[PDB]
Amino acid sequence: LPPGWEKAMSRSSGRVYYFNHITNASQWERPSEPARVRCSHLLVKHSQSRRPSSWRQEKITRTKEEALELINGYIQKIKSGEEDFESLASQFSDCSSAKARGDLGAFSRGQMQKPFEDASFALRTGEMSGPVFTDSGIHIILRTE
Ligand SMILES: COc1ccccc1-c1ccc(C(=O)O)o1
Repeated sequence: LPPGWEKAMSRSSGRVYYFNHITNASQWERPSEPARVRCSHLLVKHSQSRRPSSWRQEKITRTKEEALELINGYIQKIKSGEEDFESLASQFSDCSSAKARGDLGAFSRGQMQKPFEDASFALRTGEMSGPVFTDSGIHIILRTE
């Protein structure tokens, strides 16, 4: 299995699934290192965020647990097809890259907080992460290239 992926048992179904410990992705199908990748993201900040402020809200007061909740709702809607990533990111991301549908352009290793970098480099093109925690808050990452 590609970097970070492991077999687990579903504790509802007892069906086998795969989870990734670097990106926090999880899925039923069996899964499948570039100099540069391109990613978008949807950030949800909380009161223990490095900077508890964003373009959406001068004072961010939601708890880390409430942030994780919002993130999990957005992941549910994205995975169900009910909203797309770009649209939730534009409305809801606490990063001002919300204005570009969450797009950050291409970067290589060396540039981002590590947990974000590692998640982005472990994603496959097209692939979306689970909740990824950094000092800025809780990220959903989409690898676009
Ligand atoms: C693309 O943005 C990030 C990637 C990794 C770690 C943090 C960030 C980020 C974007 C905006 C902010 C912040 O307001 O702290 O933090």
